[PDB]
Amino acid sequence: FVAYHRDSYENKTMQLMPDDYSNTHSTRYVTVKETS
Amino acid sequence: SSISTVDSMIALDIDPLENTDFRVLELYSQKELRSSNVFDLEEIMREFN
Ligand SMILES: *[C@@H]1O[C@H](CO)[C@@H](O[C@@H]2O[C@H](CO)[C@@H](O)[C@H](O)[C@H]2NC(C)=O)[C@H](O)[C@H]1NC(C)=O
Repeated sequence: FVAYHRDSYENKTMQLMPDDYSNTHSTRYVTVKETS
Repeated sequence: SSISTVDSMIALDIDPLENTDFRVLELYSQKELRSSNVFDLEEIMREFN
């Protein structure tokens, strides 16, 4: 089983972005910032 | 004159009770009483939102 994000390729070192502020405590860092 | 006067007044001087302004003692502030809970409802509702 697998769920490729996009282009069906994999094993890519994607960085984490500071994202946008959501809650006064959470400091979330995301990557993205019949598909899957 | 030059004559001694008998001192026969038995002194009863009862100092009055001095006034006391009682403080409103605060043991735990509102911040401590709000932080004493593991589960804060407001934070949970903000996370759900
Ligand atoms: C992406 O690359 C990583 C790092 O090489 C792969 O991680 C390996 O995964 C296998 C399978 O579970 C483990 O046995 C290895 O120990 C992992 N590598 C390390 C260095 O610990 C990962 O499988 C790759 N993802 C893919 C190909 O989808």
